[PDB]
Order: sequence, then structure tokens, then C-alpha cells
Amino acid sequence: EKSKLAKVEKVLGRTGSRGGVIQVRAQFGRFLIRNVKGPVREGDILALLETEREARRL
Amino acid sequence: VHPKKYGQGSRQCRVCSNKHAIIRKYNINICRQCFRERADIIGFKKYR
Amino acid sequence: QHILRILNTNVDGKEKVIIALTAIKGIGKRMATVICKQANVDPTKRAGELTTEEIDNIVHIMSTPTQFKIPDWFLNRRKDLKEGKNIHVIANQLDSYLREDLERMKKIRLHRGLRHHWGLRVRGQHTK
Amino acid sequence: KLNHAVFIVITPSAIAEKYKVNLSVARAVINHLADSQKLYT
Amino acid sequence: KRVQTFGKKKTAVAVATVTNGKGLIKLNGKNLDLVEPYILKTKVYEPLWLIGSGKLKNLDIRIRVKGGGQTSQIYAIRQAIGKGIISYYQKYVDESTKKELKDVLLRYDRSLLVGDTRRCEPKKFGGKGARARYQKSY
Amino acid sequence: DIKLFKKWSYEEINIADLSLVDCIAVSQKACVYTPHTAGRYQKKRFRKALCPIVERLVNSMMMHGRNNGKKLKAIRIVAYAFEIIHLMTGENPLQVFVNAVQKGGPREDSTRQAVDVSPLRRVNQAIYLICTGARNAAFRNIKSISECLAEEIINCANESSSSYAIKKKDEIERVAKANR
Amino acid sequence: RLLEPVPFVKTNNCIKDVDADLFIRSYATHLKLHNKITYPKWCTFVKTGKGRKLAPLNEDWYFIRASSILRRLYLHPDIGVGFLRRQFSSKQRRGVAPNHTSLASGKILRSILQQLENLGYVEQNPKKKGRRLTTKGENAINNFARYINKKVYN
Amino acid sequence: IALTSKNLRAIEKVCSDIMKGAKEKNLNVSGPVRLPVKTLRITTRKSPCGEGTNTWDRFELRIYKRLIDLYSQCEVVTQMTSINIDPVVEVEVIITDS
RNA sequence: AAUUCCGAUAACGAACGAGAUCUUAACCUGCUAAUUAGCGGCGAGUACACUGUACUUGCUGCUUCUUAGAGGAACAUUGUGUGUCUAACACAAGGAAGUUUAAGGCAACAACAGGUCUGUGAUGUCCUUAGAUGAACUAGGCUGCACGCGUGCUACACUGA
RNA sequence: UGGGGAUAGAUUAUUGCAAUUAUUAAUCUUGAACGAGGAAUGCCUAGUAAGCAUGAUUCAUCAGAUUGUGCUAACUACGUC
Repeated sequence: EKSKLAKVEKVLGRTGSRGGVIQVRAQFGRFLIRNVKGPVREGDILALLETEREARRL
Repeated sequence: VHPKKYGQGSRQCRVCSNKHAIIRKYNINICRQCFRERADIIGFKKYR
Repeated sequence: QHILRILNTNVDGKEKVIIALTAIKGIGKRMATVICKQANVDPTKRAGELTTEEIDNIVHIMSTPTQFKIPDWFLNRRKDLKEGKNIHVIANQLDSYLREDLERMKKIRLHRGLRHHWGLRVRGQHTK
Repeated sequence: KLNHAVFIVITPSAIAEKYKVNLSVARAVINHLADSQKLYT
Repeated sequence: KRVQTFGKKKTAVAVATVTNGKGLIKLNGKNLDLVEPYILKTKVYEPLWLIGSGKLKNLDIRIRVKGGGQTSQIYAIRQAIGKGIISYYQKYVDESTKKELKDVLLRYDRSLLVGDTRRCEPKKFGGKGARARYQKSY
Repeated sequence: DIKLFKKWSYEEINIADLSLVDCIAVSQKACVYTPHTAGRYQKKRFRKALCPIVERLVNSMMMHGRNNGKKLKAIRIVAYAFEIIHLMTGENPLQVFVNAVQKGGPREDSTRQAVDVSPLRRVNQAIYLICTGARNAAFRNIKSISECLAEEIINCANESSSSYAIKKKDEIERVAKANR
Repeated sequence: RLLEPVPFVKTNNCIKDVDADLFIRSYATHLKLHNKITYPKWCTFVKTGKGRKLAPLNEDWYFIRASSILRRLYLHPDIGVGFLRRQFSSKQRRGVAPNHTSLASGKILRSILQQLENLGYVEQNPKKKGRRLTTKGENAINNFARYINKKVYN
Repeated sequence: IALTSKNLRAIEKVCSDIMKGAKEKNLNVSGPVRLPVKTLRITTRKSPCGEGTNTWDRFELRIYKRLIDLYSQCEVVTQMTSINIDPVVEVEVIITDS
């Protein structure tokens, strides 16, 4: 199945049990809230899978 | 008596007469515990 | 052709001749290699290209190899302390001699013989 | 287990694959054909 | 005339001597190609390819490499050639031309200009490694 | 102008998921004639982007037990692997590598609810998966490593079940999709 | 393979201007062909050094050893036997025990050195302590080096 | 003269004083030759007994050697040196005609 | 990084610790210096080219590199973000160096009936002292082995032998 | 399997007053388990880890030890309770 695109705008915070998850605002309104695994910098572009599955901020 | 001029029983600490743990490097002939008591005045200072 | 059986199995035949020669005794390899050079069977070929005459020559060289140029120190089973003096004695005869030496040790008695009879290693493993 | 033998891309693996040969025999075929790893013709 | 300079990566040192000549380059008594590993060979040819073949055609280069292992020597040579070419143009040829040349080298890589300063962290008792320790067990 | 091993052009790419091109970063100051550049890559988080994608592939490939630190043999194996690729299939090897990375990376994964995979991480995981696939194939297996590495790169570039990396990515992507 | 395009000016005036191996193999082959230096017969039954722990297993090696030694002599102009023993040393797997480098067998080295010396290639002196290279050898090595460089190059 | 010591600062003071002393009298010295420092290093286990963690300390005895070759009458230079030294500096003869 | 600072604040002011100090390793002084270090200068050959290159014996300005003395150099410097906008942090640039440049060393208070009298002519008491637990000599033994647990070494191959 | 070198058998050397419970050394022969390791559990963030050596300490003789030192130069972050 198929990639879709959102560009990382802002890194909000590192989350999860072992700290490996990161809360992120991404631009596809056309904002999308994300939880991402692995190192992210601003101006990275994030590959979406199930595109309507917007996350819960902590 | 039957000493040997080689091997462990041939030699002993210059200060304390222990046969064990002797520094023979540079011909010091002192056991390391004794050497720790003397180590500054001999010149063997600590640094790094 | 391929799939030979000599004194013992030597079914090697896609395999190189020298390693095929090792497969009897001389698995230490130097003894096999010097015998191969002295016999003058050539190392290049595979063991399915051996000549019967070449094999016989190898047996001839192997038998008492002092008379070629193979050195006395290089030779195994040297002094073998007795009135005589010996050579490397090959295969089941070699095993028979080793067995013979162990039998002599048991009669002779000293600590190595006694440990061997008992079932305990020669230099010690430190069984603690 | 081996089942490759004496008689009937120039990598040793390709020759071994195509003709079902041991790699020394594959090398022997390469040398015959031409007339560790390095630049190709 | 002649300028002498160096390159230094790990415990290697490579002295570069840049004199007036014809384009002959040696490494100790021996020609420049004779350094062995083909991959790292290209790294030492690399400054020649960035600067073309004309600039060396007026100059003979002699190199003396002492100390360090294989990788360390190659980088030290690469560094020394860099430092050599640029320094010769500052004393003899022309500062603007040298600045242009320096810009070309800098634009490609700063590693050529100034060596990496990484060097060993000392061994510390309680383990074979520099920081690594003996295996503890309960 | 500059070319890899004097053999591969590196002036052409496809655009991937856009993120991957930015990450792999084949561009003039990242170009070099040969693998083996040991500049400081652990300066900060992002710094791995500036490390050449070929350099990254050699470093990963060198990794495993007895083969550690033997970097020149690992480089030799990649150079031969590209040469094999050039002959076996019709494309430029540099392009074949770009295709393999574009297919190869897994995009979603789970720690506790699946979460999206960051693109730098996705590149690293793909390189690791390709090399691990080569290693699994290599051991005791008669075919030489340069060819085995070449087979992983072409199969990953194609997209196939004759690549470990795609299979592993499929496994990762399915588990994440199922969990979430 | 052996030829590659070059971005600087080669000199071709010495052994220092040509790769070790091609020069060594050709010189070894030439030496055996000429028959200046003997095999000798006893040398086939022994190893190069203890790090091998096996037969030398390569036939023409003695000429190679001589050829490399001769090259080392041009490279380093005053040396003795110990230098050779150290040069040709390699690692010895001691079974269960760790590796150590272990010196090359000194008789074969001593014999090669002596045969070269007899043929006017190399020379024992007190002015410079050990073996140096000497004049008939120096001329021959230099000339043979030129002959090879031209023959290989084009 | 050749100066050997385990006190850097003392050697330095001696170096300056003989340098000034000579330069009054126009004497020929070949400028202070600092030899490679030798350190006598001893690597010592802490604790007189085993117990507790294996803890080592590394002792260093750093010896300084410095060298000056001099063309003059011996007696004045040695007398100037010998009175001006602190006993931690060990003085050894060296002399030239040029 | 830090009872590190700020800030608040019935406390204000302190002190030790910590930082700091010190030893290396990291860069620059075309200053300081040449021996038992280099570099050239220059004689002399041996070799090849070609209007220099390689290689050895003899004499003898230079100090870039070998060595080692003294001294310099970063303080988050500049720029941009975030921060009570306070202490400060983040990013980019500059820079030999930006996690106090990297590494060490040094070790508060109060403990533990932790370890050591098998290091000591440091040492109490209790034991022993000519059929000695002193001094000393010859063997044997500390490594023995149904078996249980540590730390290492060497492997299980072809990115290899 | 020419991987693997445990094990054993035969040697001549070398150190020492003394080498057998093989001090150590080489030389030929001898060719065990072991197919990547259960449950468990250790170390580690940049010239490090890993791999590869080697100097020194003990030493009459004895490194598979310890301590130094280099060369070969990874992975993965660059955080969370």
C-alpha cells in the first residue's frame, strides 16, 4: 500500500514508555498531529500510511 | 644451609624483609606496600 | 579411475591427489607431501587420474624413506629406545606399536603408565 | 552435499550455477573459456 | 624555489616538499603510485584531479612519510599535498590565485586542509578496553 | 564530472517519497571517488544525513563479528557488487541503489498502537535490512558475497520476495497495520 | 589491470620506480632460467618459518625468496641475516594458545645470501656492518629494472 | 656543561644563571639543548591486600636532562656553575675548542 | 553535570564539598633553542635519462618537520531562535578547538565491628620457646578428582583457511 | 572438509642443583567435542565498541594474567523513567 506526504513543522515532545516516541505537528485544515518513531528534525517530511488516523496529543 | 642465588627465596624487601610483592623494576628492591609509604619522597609522584 | 580403495579407503577422486594421499596416514600432511614429491606423482591432478604404478611407487617411497633424501629428524618413530633404531610404522602396525608401548608401560610402572592404566590424562587438565 | 563433476557472466558462481560444477572446475572452465576477485573482460 | 610543510592524521606524519620542477612526484625514494590499496590510492590522487594537471607541471614534489598505519598515512599524505600546494602559491605565485585554489579545496572538503584531531583515549584499569570493563557476575 | 570508482556517473536520480532524496543526499559535496571517508558523523542527531549514502552502505556492510574493521574488503565487495549489477541488469548501479532505498524502507511500526517511522530512521533501517539480508544469504552458502550483495540490491530495487529487505519491510508494515 | 591511467610523471630509472611483485616474479623466473643459483635439494623438505607449520607448497619459492631479498638489499643498503628473519616472519597459531609472530628459518636465508655473494651480487664488509649490495649486482638490478619497465609499460 | 635533574624549575634557574654568566665574558655556548624527557613510571596496586575492588595508581618520576657545550677555561665555568646550583641539579663536564 | 545559579523567601551571613586547582593529549607562536634530531649547503662517485631522477662515502648556513622550554589561544565569540526573558539553553556561522577542548588525577561530613596483625622491628593481650609455632635441611603437596559454580583463551569456516 | 587442534604418541634442544605430576622449545606423526549456543545474564555513545597485535610487570626458567601502548575505525541514538 501507498505513501502520502506531510512535512514536519514542529517537534512537540518525546513520549512513550521507553521514550522512543515523539509528538509532532505535520503539514499535509491541513495540519496533521503525529506520533513518530526515530530521530526527527524540523523540515523532515513524514511518510503517512493510514492518513485519517489523527493522533491524541498528551 | 643451602640457599640459591636465583628464584623466589633468594631475595627479600630492602625495608621490611617480606619475600613477596617486590618491585625489581629499575632495581628498586622494595615491596609495593612499603613503596606506597615512601612514594612521594623518592619522587614517584602521581599525576595521571 | 575415481573411487579407489588402497590399503585403507581413498575414495577421493574429484579431490586433489595430495589431500587424497593424506586420507590414509600422514594426515599431518608434510609426510604425505614429501612422499608425493619423492614418488613424483604430481600434485596438480585430481585423484581419479592416479596411475596404479604411481601408487606402487608411493608404497615403495613410504617403505623405509631414509634411502631417498627425506631427513632422519623429519622421520617419525626414531630412536624408539631399544638396541635397534626405527622408522614411522604406518596404519594398523602403527596402532599396534602404540598399543604395544602402552602394554610395556603397564608392566614397567611409573606415574604416566599408572595414570594411563587408571584412565587419567598425561599432563593434567586441572580437574578442579 | 556435492553432486558436481569433471565433464559436460564469467563469475565462478555463475558457471557453477549454469553447468552444475565445483568451483575449482568452474575456474578451470573460465580459464579454458577465456583463452581473489578482479576486473572482467 | 622550495617550500616544506606537513600533514598529520592519527600518529602518521607526512612531510611535503614543493619545489620548482616538471611534475615528478615521489614518496620516499619511490614513485607516487607505489603505495598499494587501490581504493585509498584514489584519495591521494584526489587533489590532482581537483586542480588539473597544469599546476603540477611547473613543480616537482617530494614526500617523506613516517609513523602511523595504513589509513593514517593515506590521510596524512592527502592533507600534506593540500597544505603544500596552497602554501607554495602564498609565498611564490600569487595570493588571489591561492585564495581561489583554497576556495576550491575548501568547497570540496575541510579535511584536506586541516587534519582530524582524534587520537586515543587512554586505557583505564578494570578492563582491557579504554572504557570497556571486565564481565561482572552475581 | 567526479564519478564513483571512475565508473558511475552520479548526476541522475528519481524523486522517491521526496524525504528519502533529502536524506540520502547525493549531491556534489557528498560525492567522492571512492568509499572511505571517516569524518565526524556523531556530532549531533541530524549529522548522519551529511554522511554519503554509499559510505553508509559500506559501513553497514562491514558490520558483523569476525568481519569488523576490515573496511577495505567490504568496500571491495560493494565495488564488485555494483559491477555485477551493471552487467546483470540494464541500469546504472547508482540508480539501482536509489531504487533499492526507495522501495526498501519500512514506513510504520509499533512500540506499545503503531506510530510513523521517521525518514532518517527509515533510510538506516533499509540499509541495515539490505546488509542483514546479504549476511543471512552469505553464510556457508557457496555463492560469493559480492554477488549476494548484488542480488539483494537488484531484488530490493525491483521489489520481490527474493529480497530479505522487502520481506522484512512487508512483515514490519503488516504487523503495524494489524496492531493499529 | 597492471596498467592504469596516471595523473603525474613516472621516472622508470630504478627498482624504486617499479612495483615489487612484477619485478620480483620476472627476476625469480630469469634467475632460475639462467641457473645461477641452485635449488638446493635439501631445501624442499623444510618450512620458511614456524608461522607456516606446513610445507611451503609452491615449488618455485626459493627463487622468489632470493628475488625479494635482493630487492630488500637495494631498498636498505646495509643489513644482515636477522633483518631477513624478521622480514619474512609471520603469525603462528599455537593451537589453543594465542598467536605470535615467529621468525623465518635462518639456514635457507643464510644460503641464499651466500650464493648471491659468491656470484658478485652482494657483499660482506666492515665498512657498513652487514651485507650490502655490490657493484655487478647493482648494475644488473638497475638495468633489469629498466628492461622490465619498458617491456611492461607499452 | 651537561645538567641533569628531577626539578625542571631548578634546571631552568641554573640555565639562566650560567647563560648570563657566560654572556658577560663573551663565551661560546651552543644554545640550551633540551633532551627528550625520560619518565620512570611505576604502576602500583592500591591496598596492601587484595580485598575491595582492583584499584591501581600510576606513579611517574620525570627526569630532565639539558645540555650546553662550551669553549673556555674549565675552572671559571665550573666554579660559576657549582656555586650557583641547588644540589638537586647534577652537573657533568662537556667542553669544545669551537 | 553540580544545596550550580537564578528566583521566591522568617532569615541574613558564612564555611567545607563542587567548580576550581594540577597532569597529559588537542592548535599557534615563521619568536626561544641544535646534541647523541632533522633540513639544506657543498665535494665525490654509482646508475639512468637528457637543455635533472635514484643510489653510497667526506666536509659543513638553515630549524618547517624531531625534540622541549617559555608564552599565546574560547568566553558560549558573533548571528538567529526559545527562555519569568532572569539564570540560561537551542540552532547556524565563525573558529585548531564549542558536551566547562578530550582524558585523567585529587576526594567533604558521617559511617560500615567491610578488608588487612600472611607487608612491616606498626601492635595489645593470649599462646609457644631444644621431642620449638624459633632458625634450618631432605623429600611429598598446594596443580590430585563421581562432581558444582566463576573470569579468560580457542573454535565452529568461503566478507574463510 | 584441506574447517576445528582438544588428545596422544614418538624427539632433539634450552633453562636450572632438581624438569617425572609431561618447566619451556622445536620436529614428525595422532585428528576429540564443536553445525552460532537453552533458561539466563554482561559490557558499551567516537578514534571509542569490536577486531588485531605488541611493550612492560612478575622472570634463574614460565602469559592464555594484569597493566600500558598503538594500528585496523562500526552499529545506534544524542533520549526516557
